[PDB]
Amino acid sequence: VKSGIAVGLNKGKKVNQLTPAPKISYRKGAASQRTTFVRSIVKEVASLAPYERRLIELIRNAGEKRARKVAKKRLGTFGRAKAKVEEMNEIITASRRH
Amino acid sequence: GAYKYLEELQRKKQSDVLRFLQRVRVWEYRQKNVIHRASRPTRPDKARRLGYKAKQGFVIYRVRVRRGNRKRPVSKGATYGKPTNQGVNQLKYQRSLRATAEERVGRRAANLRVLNSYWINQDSTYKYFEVILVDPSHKAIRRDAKYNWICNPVHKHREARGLTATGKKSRGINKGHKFHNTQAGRRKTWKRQNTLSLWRYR
Amino acid sequence: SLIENKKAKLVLIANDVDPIELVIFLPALCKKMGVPYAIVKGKARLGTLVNQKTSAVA
Amino acid sequence: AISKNLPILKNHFRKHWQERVKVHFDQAGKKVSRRHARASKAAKIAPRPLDLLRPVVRAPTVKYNRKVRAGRGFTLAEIKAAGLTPAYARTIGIAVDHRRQNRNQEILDLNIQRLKEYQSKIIVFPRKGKAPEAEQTLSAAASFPIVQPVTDSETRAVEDNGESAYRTLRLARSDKRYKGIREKRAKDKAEAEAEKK
Amino acid sequence: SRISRALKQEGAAQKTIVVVGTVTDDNRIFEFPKTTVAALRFTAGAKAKILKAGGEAITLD
Amino acid sequence: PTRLTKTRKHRGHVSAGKGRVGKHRKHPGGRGMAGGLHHHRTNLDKYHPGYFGKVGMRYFHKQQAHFWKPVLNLDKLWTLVPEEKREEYLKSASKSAAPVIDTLAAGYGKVLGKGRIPDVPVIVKARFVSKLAEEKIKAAGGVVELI
Repeated sequence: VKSGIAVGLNKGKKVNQLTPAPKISYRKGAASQRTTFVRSIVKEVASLAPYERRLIELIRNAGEKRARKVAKKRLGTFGRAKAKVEEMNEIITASRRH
Repeated sequence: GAYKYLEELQRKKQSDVLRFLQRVRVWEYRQKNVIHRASRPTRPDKARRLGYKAKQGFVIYRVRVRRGNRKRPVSKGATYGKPTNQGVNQLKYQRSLRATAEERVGRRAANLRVLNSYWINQDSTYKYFEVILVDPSHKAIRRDAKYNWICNPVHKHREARGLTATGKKSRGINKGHKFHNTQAGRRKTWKRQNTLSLWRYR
Repeated sequence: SLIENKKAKLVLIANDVDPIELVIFLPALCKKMGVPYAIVKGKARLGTLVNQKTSAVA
Repeated sequence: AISKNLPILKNHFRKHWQERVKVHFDQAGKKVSRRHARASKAAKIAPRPLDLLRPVVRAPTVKYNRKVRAGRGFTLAEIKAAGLTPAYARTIGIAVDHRRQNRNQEILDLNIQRLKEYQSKIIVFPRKGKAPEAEQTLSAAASFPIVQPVTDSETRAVEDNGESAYRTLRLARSDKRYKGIREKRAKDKAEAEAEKK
Repeated sequence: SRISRALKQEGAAQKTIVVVGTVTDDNRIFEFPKTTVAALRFTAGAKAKILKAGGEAITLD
Repeated sequence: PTRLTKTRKHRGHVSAGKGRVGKHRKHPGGRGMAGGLHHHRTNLDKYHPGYFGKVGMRYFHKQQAHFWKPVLNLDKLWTLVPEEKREEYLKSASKSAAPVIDTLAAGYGKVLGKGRIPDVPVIVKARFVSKLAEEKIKAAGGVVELI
């Protein structure tokens, strides 16, 4: 929404805004039956990576803070260490736990 | 669909199975020639994404390149000149290793036309590249319009000019704000913007 | 794909495939989708039953 | 080097510029070759115009938003509403531009009418046989110019309700700064700690 | 505009304003009074802006 | 014109008007702004100041459009009203029928109050205003609409 002036938070000119339909591309981050399933096959082959194994053994020990601080190094961004250490937890708790 | 597995398998590269199949293969190629003909592409997916087809005229050539930096040749380190350019050692040939592989097989297989290439393996000494090549002389290509383009004379040594994929990255040719200083072409934009342009009426 | 759709009653898999990865999964796949498979000798042999040189699967 | 109260000229001729000097003597004779090649199009093309019909679009930015302008092409919204396909729009010389999207009903109407006036004013030659020509108009932009829209009232009512534009703009500015601190000052004091209380 | 000021001087509202230079149009003023003005050159703005009032654009001859 | 240039007139005279002690050597003061801090500081401490060092913050990728806002003075203001249709308005708008001035469309941002408009009301439309500019329009009779 637009505040109807040059300066402000919402800013600027008032219009009949809506709507552009969501272009097909935008999507992508639907996993979709195929990719998940194939990935779920290729999770049962061929084990974890050697840092991912270092991860869940390190997660069972002093397992957070230390894990993300390692996975930031053995990945790149801290932003992806979130994803991976979070992913590890789900590989810990799904298979081994329960 | 076999490919989406292989596609999404290969990405697991420190995987127990791949690391085995890596170490075993990096032997096969270490013992073979430096530029030897692969009977069929050992990442058939990777291949066929990069315009490989299993039909006559298409080829795959493996090739090996030495890893590591370029040594500035200069006798004895005697660069001669402004200490800026005394740098001999930590010096990094701007075309990739991928490309150099594509290039080396290009000159070997002069009749072939590189189309793309893709990484296979590496080690200490070497990176390994499977290079896909195509025969514009050969007819299966020249007729069928999907490939036929590659037979034109403006694709003679695409690898050398940097019209390969690696080439275009290494030339620094994306769209956007992060690639001004090369976009049309590095030496082009320069030679456009390092020109005095004078009209009739000034 | 035929295995992916549960339609295969039985699959056979050549144990010699140079890009070994071409096949590796099929066991894991046939397991997941409840197909009985049997890794059998010769991509050569499957070729003859199906009139190709090789065949990798059948 | 240097001199009397004389301004600091920054000139760029320390490189070998005199190699890369380009003087457009051509200019005048290039024009000819453009006029001549535009004509050679027009004969080659024959009845059609040289230009595809292009849409109206509001330029970007603060500096230019007030202006309207001719964009690339027409969108798969504006065409679909005007009652044809992008595939076919191209055959009749309407510039389709897939990658533009449509967040303003008062621009679309500008376009949709523009397409409706185009599809009107043109005739299509049947593919089968007869081609009854009515000369060529060389440009679409000639026959379909980008006349700027209407925010108009010559005389109009005046209503001094004591808002104070300065005070409004000033305030609006204020709020935009202090939203961020004030929304954190909600989490402090009035929430979290008061929620604990 | 300036010309106008030089008229609004005391005991000079009817004097003939001799400029020797251009007389340029000025749209900051509005009510430019009815007057004679000799100038070397007027602009088509200022010649009209004088003549609209009932004034007289003259030249130095 | 070469005839008219002064070098023709010098012909004969030995030194081309460059003197004989001082010679006219090539770059006897360095080049193009050199010795700014050294042997030209004299000239750079008259005639320039400010000419070394870096006052003020940076702006990476300063696009010259967020910094648009071209001013319009209230004196000028009326010029944006059409030439023919002006005679009429400036002598009687009389409220509720005032000639709207879209300064934006006329290519201006801030209306910004230098001169002194007449008592005729206006209805200005503009992206910004000076406090005073408004004050001068309100007291005249019109208003500033924002946009």
